[PDB]
Amino acid sequence: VEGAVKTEPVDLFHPGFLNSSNYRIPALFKTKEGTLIASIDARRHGGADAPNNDIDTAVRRSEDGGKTWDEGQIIMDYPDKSSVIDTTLIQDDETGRIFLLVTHFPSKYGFWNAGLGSGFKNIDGKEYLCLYDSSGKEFTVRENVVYDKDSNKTEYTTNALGDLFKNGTKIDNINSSTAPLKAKGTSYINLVYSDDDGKTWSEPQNINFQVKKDWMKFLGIAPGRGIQIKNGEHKGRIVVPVYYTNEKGKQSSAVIYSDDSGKNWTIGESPNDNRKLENGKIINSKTLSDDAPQLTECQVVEMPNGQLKLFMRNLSGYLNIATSFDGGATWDETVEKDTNVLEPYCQLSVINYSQKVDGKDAVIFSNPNARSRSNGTVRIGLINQVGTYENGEPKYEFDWKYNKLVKPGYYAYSCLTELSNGNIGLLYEGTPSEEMSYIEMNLKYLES
Ligand SMILES: [Ca+2]
Ligand SMILES: [Ca+2]
Repeated sequence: VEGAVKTEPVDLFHPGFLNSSNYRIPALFKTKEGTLIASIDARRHGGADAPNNDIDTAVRRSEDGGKTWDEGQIIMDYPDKSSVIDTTLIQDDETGRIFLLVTHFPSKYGFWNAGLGSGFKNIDGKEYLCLYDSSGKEFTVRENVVYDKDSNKTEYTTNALGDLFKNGTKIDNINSSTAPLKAKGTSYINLVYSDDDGKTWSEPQNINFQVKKDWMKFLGIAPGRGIQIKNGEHKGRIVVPVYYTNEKGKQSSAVIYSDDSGKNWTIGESPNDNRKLENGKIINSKTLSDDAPQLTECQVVEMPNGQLKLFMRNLSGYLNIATSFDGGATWDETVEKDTNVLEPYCQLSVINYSQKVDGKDAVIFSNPNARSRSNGTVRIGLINQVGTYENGEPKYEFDWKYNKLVKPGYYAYSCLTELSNGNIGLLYEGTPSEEMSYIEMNLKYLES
């Protein structure tokens, strides 16, 4: 239609960019200053997941609304097949700080073989990263100084990137396959930040000691974006979707969040905690022993009153949606199955939209609308209150009134953003692990 915009795809990441053969896992975010930040996994040895790769985090920026992009940079790169995978972007609008979080594994580890727990030990009221020698003896890192099990200082120190120094000389890195002292082989959540609109980034902080429980095996970022709550009693809270496995390997979604501008973090309950399944069975994420109720990668949006909605990858074939009345600390016992939205067991993107559509608050959604990773479709969901819960809170559901096919054929992970002009940017996996495509769309197109 006249005035509709759907730009021809640009390969924002592609084989050879930053000398990486492969790319996967898009994240896309517009900063308060109007800059677009795109992050991605630079998968250097193919498209495979950790541990069968060496994966770094790459970032590109656009200062002109996505028309042109910079030359890129690598912002986290560990040695020897230690990988960072699955990025997410969020900003604290009060401080202008941008956050990027990612999952990190030492060499040889990934989802399936992750060890239990955080990899930290409490010594006299502070958590310290553990290191292990060849015989399995346990050491702790205390303000970057390595102590043995009898609390004697050793000759070793570390840095934030895991380099291992003997008397001040680098000898290895605690994430490698050869270091004489190694971190526990498990997942870790890393956090970096930028105070200059994404041009430069801090070195990673390992926040596992705050967010990973002793009974979790894997805990990872659910890739895409987070939110900062705009309304109500938890205004300002930074919310970052995650998912984890228990000791039996079964997956449940949650969010981690910060009320102090990213300094400290907490993990909330999963929607699988005290979940009431369809016919009344009650489950918990710690004890879940069946595949069918699993909840995995997810993205979160906010309702007009501040209520949160967690949209989740799951095994039902359809979108699942959880509701939180308390800023992501806990979820209502009922997970909605929205049979109007196919979910082929793939990551999805959902965002709030800043203007009403047809008189209603709205969200924008992207996923493969099929029983396979194909038929990539962007939707506009209109929020409607459909009643109240027994506790008197509003109950909201979505009217998926506008649904537009944007990518025939292959379509896997994706990430949306609203642009400064009110249009929609989208970065998507239109190939398995090679070209990652960016387009801009307007609502005239999406509603046509
Ligand atoms: Ca690397
Ligand atoms: Ca619950």
